[PDB]
Amino acid sequence: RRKTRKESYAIYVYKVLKQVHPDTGISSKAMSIMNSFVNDVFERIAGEASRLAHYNKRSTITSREIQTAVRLLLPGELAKHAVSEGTKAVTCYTSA
Amino acid sequence: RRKTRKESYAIYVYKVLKQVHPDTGISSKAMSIMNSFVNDVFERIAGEASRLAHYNKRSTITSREIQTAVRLLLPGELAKHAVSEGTKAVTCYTSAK
Amino acid sequence: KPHRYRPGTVALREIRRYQKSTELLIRKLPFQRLVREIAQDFKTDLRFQSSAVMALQEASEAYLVALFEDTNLCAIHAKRVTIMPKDIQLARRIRGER
Amino acid sequence: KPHRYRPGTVALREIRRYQKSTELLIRKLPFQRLVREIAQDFKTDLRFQSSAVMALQEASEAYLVALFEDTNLCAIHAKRVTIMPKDIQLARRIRGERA
Amino acid sequence: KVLRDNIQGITKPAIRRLARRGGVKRISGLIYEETRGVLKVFLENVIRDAVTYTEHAKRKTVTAMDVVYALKRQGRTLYGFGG
Amino acid sequence: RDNIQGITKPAIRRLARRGGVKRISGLIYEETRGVLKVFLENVIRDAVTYTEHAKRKTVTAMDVVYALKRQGRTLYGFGG
Amino acid sequence: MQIFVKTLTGKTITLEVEPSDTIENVKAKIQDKEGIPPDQQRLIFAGKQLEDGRTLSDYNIQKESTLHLVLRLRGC
Amino acid sequence: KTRAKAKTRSSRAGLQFPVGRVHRLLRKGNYAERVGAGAPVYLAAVLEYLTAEILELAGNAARDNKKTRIIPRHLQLAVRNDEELNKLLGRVTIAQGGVLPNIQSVLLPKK
Amino acid sequence: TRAKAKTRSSRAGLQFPVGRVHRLLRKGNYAERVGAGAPVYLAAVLEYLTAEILELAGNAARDNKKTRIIPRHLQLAVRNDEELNKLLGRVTIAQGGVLPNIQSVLLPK
DNA sequence: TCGGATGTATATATCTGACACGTGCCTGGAGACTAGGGAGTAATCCCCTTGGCGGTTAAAACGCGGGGGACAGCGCGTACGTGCGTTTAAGCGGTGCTAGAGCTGTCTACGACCAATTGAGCGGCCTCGGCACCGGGATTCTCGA
DNA sequence: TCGAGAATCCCGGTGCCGAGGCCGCTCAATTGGTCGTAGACAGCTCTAGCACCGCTTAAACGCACGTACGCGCTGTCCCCCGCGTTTTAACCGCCAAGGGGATTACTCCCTAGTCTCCAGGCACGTGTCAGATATATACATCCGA
Repeated sequence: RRKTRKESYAIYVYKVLKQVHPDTGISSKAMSIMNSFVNDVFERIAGEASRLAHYNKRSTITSREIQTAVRLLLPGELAKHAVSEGTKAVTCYTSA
Repeated sequence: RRKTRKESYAIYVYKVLKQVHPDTGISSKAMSIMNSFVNDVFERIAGEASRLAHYNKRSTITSREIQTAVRLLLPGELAKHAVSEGTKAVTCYTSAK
Repeated sequence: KPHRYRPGTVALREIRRYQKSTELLIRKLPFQRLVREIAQDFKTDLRFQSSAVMALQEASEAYLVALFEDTNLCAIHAKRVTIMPKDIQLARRIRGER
Repeated sequence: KPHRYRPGTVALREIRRYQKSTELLIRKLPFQRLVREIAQDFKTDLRFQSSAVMALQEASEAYLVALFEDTNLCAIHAKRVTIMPKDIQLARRIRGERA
Repeated sequence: KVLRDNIQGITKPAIRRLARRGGVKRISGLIYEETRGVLKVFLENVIRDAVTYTEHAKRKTVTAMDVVYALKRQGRTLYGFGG
Repeated sequence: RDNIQGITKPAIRRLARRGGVKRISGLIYEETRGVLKVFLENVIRDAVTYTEHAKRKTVTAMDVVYALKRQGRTLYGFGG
Repeated sequence: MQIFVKTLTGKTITLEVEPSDTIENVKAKIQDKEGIPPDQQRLIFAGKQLEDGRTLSDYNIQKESTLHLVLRLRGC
Repeated sequence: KTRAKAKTRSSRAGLQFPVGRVHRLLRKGNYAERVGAGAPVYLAAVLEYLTAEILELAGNAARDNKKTRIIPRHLQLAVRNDEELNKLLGRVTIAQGGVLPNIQSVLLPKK
Repeated sequence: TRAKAKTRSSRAGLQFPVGRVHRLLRKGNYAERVGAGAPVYLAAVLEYLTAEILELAGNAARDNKKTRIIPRHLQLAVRNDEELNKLLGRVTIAQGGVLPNIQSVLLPK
């Protein structure tokens, strides 16, 4: 008689919060707001990458599409920092 | 000389124009504008239908999704007339075989 | 003899107090009745979830506050302090609405 | 005596004449030079198709015309006849473009 | 039960409080009716979209997801209620 | 390279006259030039980003249309 | 009560109606008298189109008023 | 074993726009996993209706100006003078269109 | 025999689920095929944005001598930063409020 | 320029309901292997962009007289803010009930996939008529008296 | 009130280029057949949305009074507007050079699909302390004299 499983992003948001501020909690509605924010940004980036891949007569989305979509969407400083983080993560994953 | 084929809605637009106004021509720029208009409307309607189908966790796009997308996108009188025309066309296609 | 403030002080006090808080302003039951009456015209015998009413109220209040901000700017632009309906009309016309 | 028109008549004549027609209003070559100079800051040794420059010109002119219409409305609302920079600033602020 | 004349439930002090939060100081006597009209138009559009969203799914109860989707369709998305 | 001065005063006057303005003050020109510069900067940056992703050297007419469409300023009649 | 309709063929047809008549009823009348199916004919009165979901009374058609008939190809 | 003479899907529905092309575009456009057998007919009918309306208004505007061809100015005049069509294309600029001829009342000369 | 499993998130050194992002990309109807590097990039970007917003909101909360975060703190953090405000220019946050500003003309003489 | 009255921020006790954390487990993610087509790379063709030279003529820049519009100052009266006594209905706390949303089985009708083929649609050519241009006269306005 | 000049529009002759139509052909939409599963229908269970009843008290209402601001009127001064004359560079036509966009063929390797295994994240249950209330008090601020 148990309910169905509902996916969410709470665990990772909480882990990041404990990483940044080690002694600060968070209420429920703030968590809901953050979940909505993450989902909305994911949708925007994915849609832009899909359209960009469609324009160039291609049938797959790679890291280049994500990078260019991030450059198009975000403003300057955020774009630069996000690009640096993404390329560092990809290099680290490939190296191992 | 090898030239790639390009697709456009030119001949169908011309057919409709000659159907509605017996004696009237059209220039090239107007044809380009009409082509862009048709493509834009098609993209909007198809995207809305896809989103609506995704919301209800289904995997098929039918005439019902198209009808609801049309009702969501267009203003009142245009929506009413478009719904009537679409239903009539679907009924005519189904009855014939 | 009773102590009276000059016209204008209580207005600023209310401005500060209501810009410091976050609670809703319009009452609940009248808004629910209005929502049901408006929705009656599209499909009879409808039922609502409470969260839907709450979301509608939140969105409407935010929209009204933004509109009032723009109206205040319009009224200030023409060497005035009191807002008037023509300010609202000009703001809505410029924003891109009919 | 030389025949002169009262200040204002030629303005209305120009209004009618220029909103009757459908041509462009900025000379092509200076606009092309401006576009090239602006685009130089983003990537060196670029090339442009003529139709791209034409599209940019059309979009810019349409945007300017709409902005001027809104500015004229703002100017008229304040019981004036001459447009001023503050009217442009107010219109852009209400439109949500300027922060 | 049929309802009638409920637009007047938005009292004058409520509009005054909303204006005070908006930063206004002096209010003329004709603002209230115009505000009542504007709010009615806004609610009419939003509920119109939400009811269609509900009707496509063959349901009979309007859910918060329908309201969120209807708000998002008009470029005024909302955070804090899911989705 | 002060090519922004190529947008002469009579051109701005013609644009305003088509817009419906009857009297113009003496300080509108600088504001108009600034606004035009900002608008062109944004649009050209987006178009150049598209061209860079496409791995080309000449910006085409299509990516200008794409950049204009991204900002909710769709354009008709240029091969869209 | 009597309305003249000028057709595209140069012939004027007289229709007996009432001010409270509806457009579906007058379409039935033109079906009965000429047989041109209803979806094909549009009426113009005082430069304004006649729509099915209204009443002749709304469009203010009175005695000796004239209408213009137009035909558009709409196969099946 | 004699295959019958071909009949285009647009012919059965009494349309003009191509049903098959719309069906292929829907299938290959990454909109959904599978596409039903009724959607292209509805889409073609709606597109045909909208195109017919626009062309009717533009042709009327062109004939008003004693001309036998349609140019973008006529399309702009037709679109901007109908409230519903104007609302539909709210954020679209059409090349070589121009503006509607209006002048504010107060600016008119006195007396 | 077989070796013990190590999550892709652990390989990339992140706190977001790479596998879930890959599945969502595949099932989201965005393209025919999905590369093996896109989930890492997307997870890194999302984690960066979340960390930035959380840091600003936590600072705002600590200013008001409180231990927990409420939506007002998120609103204050977003609206007081330029780029974040531009990114969320058409978004309303429930229970947010406004910024305390008063035009200078209305102030008493 | 001082001084009385009012509203707000500061400090202390207290008790509740939401936040943080431990378990069980089951479904989704990871390890190992194949096969097949999407994309990168080298080579070729030729189209369209960049550059320069001469004229010629319309558009831009400069200067001047002056009339009309922007702006400051002042008087008036009316509408709006503040405070008080009275009346109304929202909000809380329970109690009953049933329509309807959500889940589980199953079973069929509908849509994907593949081979043969044929007629719809696109590219190249050409030809003549609808529109652009120049010259002329009738008309409709403005601004002095 | 009236009349002399400018600007605009209607009409006629004429020439040019692009819009409409005709052939030829290759690729994609048809026709015919098979097979797997997506969803439509029927039944069951439990929740939460609707209806009601009573009481308390905070908020909405109506009214009197005083004053500050919205608005019309007058005067001044100066700064855009219309017009003539001189300068200049935009535009049009022509001629050259070659870089880069657009196809075509070939090959290696990256991702989809399948199977097996196991642990990470979710629903459930429980404790305890962060903070929302209530009370009392000190200080900042406003309006008169």
